[PDB]
Amino acid sequence: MSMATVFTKIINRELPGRFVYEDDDIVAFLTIEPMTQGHTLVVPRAELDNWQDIEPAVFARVMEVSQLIGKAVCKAFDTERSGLIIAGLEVPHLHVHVFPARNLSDFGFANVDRNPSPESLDEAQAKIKAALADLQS
Amino acid sequence: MSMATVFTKIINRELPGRFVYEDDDIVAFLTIEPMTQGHTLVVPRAELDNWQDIEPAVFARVMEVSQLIGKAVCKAFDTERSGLIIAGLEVPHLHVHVFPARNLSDFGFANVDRNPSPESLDEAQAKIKAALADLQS
Repeated sequence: MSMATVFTKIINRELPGRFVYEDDDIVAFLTIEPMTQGHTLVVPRAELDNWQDIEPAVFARVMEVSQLIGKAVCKAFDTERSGLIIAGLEVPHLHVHVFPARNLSDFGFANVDRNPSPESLDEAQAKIKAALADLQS
Repeated sequence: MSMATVFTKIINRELPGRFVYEDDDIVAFLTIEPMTQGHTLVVPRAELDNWQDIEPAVFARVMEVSQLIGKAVCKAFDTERSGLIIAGLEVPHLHVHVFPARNLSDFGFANVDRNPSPESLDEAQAKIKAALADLQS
């Protein structure tokens, strides 16, 4: 089960995922390898890749939803700042990493939690959904 | 000298900087602590911070220039992918990190080039500016 395989099964709902947001064009769900608790992936529903080469308006939409998720994770986990990363070296489907940021070491793929507890993910999901409801009202 | 002080000196041309792009609203220049050669900072001229709170249209403009820079560093350094990071924990002025990316270990702050050679900066500036000329034609 490579990361790309699990990722595609989540977006296709063949494997369970912890979603926090969905649009006609964009979904967002918790990663199972979080850099910090609340680490969310913002994902176009269509298969896209190579962020810098994507149509500007399409990328703008993804980054705008990413802003909403960034506000939500800051509110949910009481942080002043949210980190944002685009890498794409593990999964060739565009996805924006958005997470509460506290330490410079939070930005780094080597330090991810490869085995987050189920309650920690449940709580991240519930807190982000609660913050989004506040922000979208 | 703090990273914030050095950043403000570079943007105000009080330290020599390797600028690669400017328009009426945004500049881009090589960081002097690069994660990889060609690591560029995309920066609004206005005093803005906290990417997730920026007016959506203003952020979209920063993101569009970030895409242009991402195209340019991939071409200039012959890498398939560009990394993109927004952190903000060291400098409280919005700036987007855009850099050619070959390995997950490139991402983050554990191993930056803290005194890069002038030759490496000059060559990166040259190659990025040459790539930009074709891209925006």
